Amino acid sequence: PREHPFIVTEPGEPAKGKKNGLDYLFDLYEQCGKFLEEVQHIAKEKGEKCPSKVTNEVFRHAKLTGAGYINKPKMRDYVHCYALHCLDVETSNNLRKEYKERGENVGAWCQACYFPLVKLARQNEWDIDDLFNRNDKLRIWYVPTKLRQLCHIERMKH
Amino acid sequence: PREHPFIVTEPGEPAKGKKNGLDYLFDLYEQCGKFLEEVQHIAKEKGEKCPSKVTNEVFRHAKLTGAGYINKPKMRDYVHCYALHCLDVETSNNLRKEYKERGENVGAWCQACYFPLVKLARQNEWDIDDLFNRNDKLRIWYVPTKLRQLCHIERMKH
DNA sequence: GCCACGGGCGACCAGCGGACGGTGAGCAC
DNA sequence: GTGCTCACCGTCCGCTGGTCGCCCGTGGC
Repeated sequence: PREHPFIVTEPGEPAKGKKNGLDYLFDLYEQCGKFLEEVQHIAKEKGEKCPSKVTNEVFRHAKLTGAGYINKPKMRDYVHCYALHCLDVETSNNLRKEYKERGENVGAWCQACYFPLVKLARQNEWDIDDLFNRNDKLRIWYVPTKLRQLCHIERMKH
Repeated sequence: PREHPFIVTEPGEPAKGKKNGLDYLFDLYEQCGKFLEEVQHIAKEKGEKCPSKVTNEVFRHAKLTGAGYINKPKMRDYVHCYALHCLDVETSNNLRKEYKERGENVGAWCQACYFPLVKLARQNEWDIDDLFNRNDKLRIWYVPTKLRQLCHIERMKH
C-alpha cells in the first residue's frame, strides 16, 4: 500500500496527519546509500560487477529487506532537493522555512530547489557533474536530466 | 568489407599477408580513447550526459567519423589482452613472443592473456576493478565478465 | 458523506552492456 | 584450383537508467 504523501516541513519539524516530512525524505537517500554498501559487498564476494551508483538492484535489495517504502521513481523525483540539502544545508533549510511559511505544497518547493542549485553550479564553473562527484553523499546519485538542462540554458542567459 | 584477421606478432613486427598484427590491435584501443574524448567534449558543450567509459555511442561515432574498421564486439574480444599490455608491457611482450615462437593462432594467445592478469589481480587484493581504474588507458574500458569470473574461481582455489 | 486536489510509484521505453557462432576470407599445398 | 581452418562482427538478449501520468489517498467542508 501507497506511502503517505510528503509535506513541506522545517528542519526537525514532525509532519502532522497522514503525511511525511522532509527530514524523513532526506533520510530515505541515506538509507539507499546503506543498501548500496550491502549490494557492493555482496558483489565483491560473488566476483560480480560492483556498482558505484544506486542501481535497479539496490532498489530491488531494499524492497526484499522489508524497506518496501523505497522505490526508484520517488527517489528520482527529489534527487535535486537532496543535492541542495547536501551541498548547501543553510540554503536548503531557509528554502524549506520560506515554503512552509507560505503554506506551499511539495511540488512548488520541489521546483524552487533547482534555482539555488544553478547558483552552486555557476560558482563551480558550470560543472554540475563535478559538484555531485566531490560529495561523498551525492557521488552515488545520478545528476537529474532536468537540472543539467536548466544549468546549460541559464549559462547561455547569464 | 570484413577486415583482415589478426595474427600473433612480436612488438614492432609487421604482420605478413592478408593479416593485421597485435600492435595495430592495441592502436585501435588508443583510437577509441580519442573518439571517447570527442564524444565527452561534445556532450559538455551540449549540456548532455558525459560518458566516463567507451559506450555504444563512442563506437557508433567512430564508424561515422571515418574509422569504420572499429566495432564493439571486436574491441570486446581483446579488452583483457589490452589490459595486460597496459598493466605489464614486459609480460605482454614475452607472452606475444612465446605464442609467436610456438606458431600459435590468435585464439590460443587470447585465452593465455587471462592468466598473467589473474596473478596481477591477486597481487592487488583480488581487486581487478581497482587495477583498471588506477591506469589512465584502462580506466575507460569495462572489466570483461570472463576475467572477473576467472579471478573469482582462482581465489577459491588459491 | 462527498469532491477536488496532487503526488506516489507501477509500468513502460529506448538503448545499454554483453554474448556468440555462421559466414566467408585466408593460406598451404 | 582446392579444402579446411578460424575469427570478425551481425545480430540478438536481459536488463538498465529514465520517464510519465493513472489511480487513489487525503483534507476540507
